[PDB]
Amino acid sequence: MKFTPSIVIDAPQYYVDDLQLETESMPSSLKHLTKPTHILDLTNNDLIMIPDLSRRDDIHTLLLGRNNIVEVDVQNLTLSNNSIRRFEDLQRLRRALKNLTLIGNQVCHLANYREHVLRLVPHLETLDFQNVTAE
Amino acid sequence: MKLVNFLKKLRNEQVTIELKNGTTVWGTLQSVSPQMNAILTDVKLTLPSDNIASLQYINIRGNTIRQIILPDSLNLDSLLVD
Amino acid sequence: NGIPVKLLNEAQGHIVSLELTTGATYRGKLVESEDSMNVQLRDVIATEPQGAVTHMDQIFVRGSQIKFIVVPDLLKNAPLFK
Amino acid sequence: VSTPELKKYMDKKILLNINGSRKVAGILRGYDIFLNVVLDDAMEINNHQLGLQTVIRGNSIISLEALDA
Amino acid sequence: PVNPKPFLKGLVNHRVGVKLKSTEYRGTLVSTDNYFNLQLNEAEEFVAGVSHGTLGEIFIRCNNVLYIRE
Amino acid sequence: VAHSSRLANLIDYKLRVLTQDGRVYIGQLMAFDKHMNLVLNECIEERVPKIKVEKRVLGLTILRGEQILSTVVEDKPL
Amino acid sequence: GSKFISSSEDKTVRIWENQINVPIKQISDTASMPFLNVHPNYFCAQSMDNRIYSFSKYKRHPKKIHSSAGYGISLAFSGDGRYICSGDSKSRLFTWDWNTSRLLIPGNKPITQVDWHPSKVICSGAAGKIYVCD
Amino acid sequence: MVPPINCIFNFLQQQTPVTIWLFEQIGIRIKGKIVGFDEFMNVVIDEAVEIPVNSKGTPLGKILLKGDNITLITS
Amino acid sequence: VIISLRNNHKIIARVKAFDRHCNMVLENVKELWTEKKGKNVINRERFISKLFLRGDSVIVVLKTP
RNA sequence: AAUUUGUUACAAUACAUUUUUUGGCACCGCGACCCUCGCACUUGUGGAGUCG
Repeated sequence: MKFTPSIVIDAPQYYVDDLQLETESMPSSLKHLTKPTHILDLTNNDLIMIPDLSRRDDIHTLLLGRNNIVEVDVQNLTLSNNSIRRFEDLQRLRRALKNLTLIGNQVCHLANYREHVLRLVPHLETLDFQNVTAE
Repeated sequence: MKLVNFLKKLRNEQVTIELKNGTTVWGTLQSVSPQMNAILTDVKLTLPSDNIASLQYINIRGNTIRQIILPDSLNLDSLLVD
Repeated sequence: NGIPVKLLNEAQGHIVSLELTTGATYRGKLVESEDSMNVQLRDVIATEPQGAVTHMDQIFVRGSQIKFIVVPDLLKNAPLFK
Repeated sequence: VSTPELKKYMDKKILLNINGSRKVAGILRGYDIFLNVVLDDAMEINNHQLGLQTVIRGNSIISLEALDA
Repeated sequence: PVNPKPFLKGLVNHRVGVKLKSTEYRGTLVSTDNYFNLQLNEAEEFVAGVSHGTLGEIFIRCNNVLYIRE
Repeated sequence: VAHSSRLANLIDYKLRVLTQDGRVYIGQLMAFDKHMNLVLNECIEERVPKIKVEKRVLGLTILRGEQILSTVVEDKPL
Repeated sequence: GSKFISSSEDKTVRIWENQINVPIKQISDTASMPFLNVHPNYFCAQSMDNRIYSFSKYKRHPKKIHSSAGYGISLAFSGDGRYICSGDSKSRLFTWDWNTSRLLIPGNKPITQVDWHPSKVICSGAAGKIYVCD
Repeated sequence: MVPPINCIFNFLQQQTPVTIWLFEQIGIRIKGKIVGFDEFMNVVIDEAVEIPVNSKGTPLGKILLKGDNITLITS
Repeated sequence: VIISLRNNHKIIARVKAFDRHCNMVLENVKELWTEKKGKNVINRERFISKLFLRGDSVIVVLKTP
C-alpha cells in the first residue's frame, strides 16, 4: 500500500479542529496534494524515514504518530512513538520549527536529551509539551 | 464598438497582465468575463525586483487589471470586426 | 439575486463578525441587512486596527465600506443552498 | 433599490463616522436610497460646531453609530 | 436658476482650469458631455500653481477631476 | 488542479483568495455572485506584517468582491 | 404518411407529420417552389423557376416561371412566358411545347392555373380567358 | 422626513453661507453660496473660497465642485 | 499620442481601439516612469509591441503634432 | 425469445456619474510573582508589577 496519487485523491480532506489531509512504508508522490494543505496526518503507518517531500510551501503541521521513524532526511512536528535512538539522528531538525514532540522514542532516555535538543534546535519553543525556558 | 467583445474573441493566448498594484502576470487566457474578469491557466506571478511565484489557475478580477499585454503576432483589424 | 446576500439575511439574529476597509472588526447580533450589505448590529464590540477595543450599542455599517463578514457555522447546514 | 431602514434612528443624535478617519455628530432629520444623511447640526471630533443643519453624502459614510440607544 | 450642466455648456470655447485627485490645469474648453469628461486646447499644467509645461490639445478623464474654474 | 472554464464550474474547491489590503483568505467556495462576492465554508485569513505569516481562523465567511483581487485553487474537494 | 406536402418561397418543400405536428422530411433541392401536383404512383411533382423536379428530374431549359398530372402520366407545365411545356412523367422527356395566342399585351400572356378532368385540359390565363386544350 | 434633494433645493432658494468638505482630503475645505442643482450631488457654487483647515484665507473664484468629491454641506 | 495615468506612467503609443470607458488597444507602445527608492534619480522606459489598457488608469490623453 | 412529437418548470445567450467591475491610486506579546480545581460549545478573559 504505496502512498500513491490515487491514494491521496480519495483521502478524507477536511478543516480540522487548518486544512488537513487524512493519511504506508515510504513517503512519496506528495506532488498530487498540490500544496493545498496546512496539515498532513500520517499517524499509524509504517514509515521509516521522514524524507521524500516535494516543495510544499503550505505545509505547517506534520502529525507522524505511531510509525517507525528511525531517521530524518514547517512549524509543528509530532513524532510521538517512533524509533529515533541516537541524539545525532535528531541533528537534521536544526535546519528547519516551533513545536516539537519526540516522546516515546528511545532517544528520550539518553543522558542530556532535552538539553541536546535545546542547543541544537534553538528555534523550538515547546518541546515535548513543555516550554523551553531560559535557564 | 465594444472592447469587451474583442477581449472575448482573444482566446487561449499566452499573455502578460499588469495590475493596479503593478504585479506582472504571465499566463494563458482561457476565458474572460463580460466585465473583464480574466481567467488564466499556466500562470506565473512576478513583482515589478523580487523572486517569482508560479501557479496553475488564476481568476483575476476586472477592476484590478490595468493593462493586458497582448501576444506578439495578432491581426487587430480582423478582431475588431463584428 | 446574490446567494451571499441571502446568507447574510439569514444570519439575521445571529452574532456575526464584521471587518471594514479601515480594518476595524466588529462582532454583534445582526439586526438588519439589505441587498447592498447595509448591516445593522446590536450589543457590538469594536476593535481598532491597532489593537484597542470599545463596546457600543447599535452600529450601522454601509456594505461599500465593509470588507468581509463572518457568520456562525450553524448556517452552513441549511437550507438556503439546497 | 430598497430604502435604508433608518426609521429607528430618526430624530436621534448619531456619530456619523465619515471618510478619512474623521467624525460628525448630530440629530437625524432625513435620508435617501443612496444613504445621504440630513441632520440638525453638531461638532466635528477638542471640538467645534459648524452649521445650523448639515447634509452628509452617501459615499462618505463609514458608519453611523447611534449615540442615543 | 443656473444649474451646472447649462453653465458647463455656456463655458464652451472659453478659458477653464481643472484640479485633480493633485495638479492644476489651464486651457480653452472645446466641448463637454453628461459624464463631465473634458477636451481642452492650449493646456498648461499648473503643478501647484507652477506652469510646468504647455501640452496644447488634451482630453481629461472625468473621475480624476476635482473642480472647474475661470 | 483541473483545467476549468469558469469559477462557477469549480464550486466547493478549496480556494486561496487575495484582497486589496494584502490579506489572504483561504477556504472552500460555497457560493459565487454577479459581483464576485464569495461564500467560504472554512475560511482562514492569513496576513503578513512588515516578516512571517500571521494566521486567523474565521469560519463561514461572506467576502465582498470589491475588496477581492484574485482567487487561486489551494486543493481538490472533500 | 405525410398527410400534408407544402412548398414555400424559402425554396424548400416539407413533408409533414401532422399527428406529432412537425416536419417528417425536408426537400431542399429547389434553388421559390410555386406549384405542386400529386400524381393520381403516390408521388409529387414540384416546380421552380427553371427546373421541374419530381419527388417520391425533368429536362428544362429556362421555362421560368402551375403543374397538372393526367392519369396517363402526362405532366403539364404552364409558363409565364406563355409556353405550355408538356412532359412525360416517367422519363423527364419534354415531347411538346406550345405558345398561346395572347388576345385581340404580350406581357399578359401566361398561364395562371390548370387542371385535367376526371382527356381534356383547362387553363385559366392572365389574358382574362379560360382555354380548353384537347 | 427631509430628503437631501429637498434640503439642497432649500439652500439654493436661500443663498446662504455653505461650507463644503472634500472626500479623502482633510486639509482643504470650500466656502461659498449654492447656485446649481443636479440629479447627483454635483452643484455650481459662485463666490467660492478655498480654506486650509486648522490642524487663514486663500483667493478663489466661481466654481462647480464635482459631486463625487463632496462630503459635507451646511445652509 | 501620449497618455497620463494614475500610477505615474506616461504612455506614448499608437491607438487602435476606443470605447465608452476609454479603454484602449495600443500598438507601438512606449511607457515612461521612474523606478526609484529614495533618494535616487532614474528615468526608465520600455517598448512593447501590442498592449491593452484599462480606462480608470487614464487621467489625461494628449496629442503632440 | 432506446428514438420521435406535444405541454409545464428552471438556467444561459446591454453598457461607465455615491453600495461592488471604470477604483482615492501612488511616492495583545515576553521575564518575574500569585489567584482560581471549575462539565463546555467561545469577540476577549486572573490579578500586581516590569518589558516591548
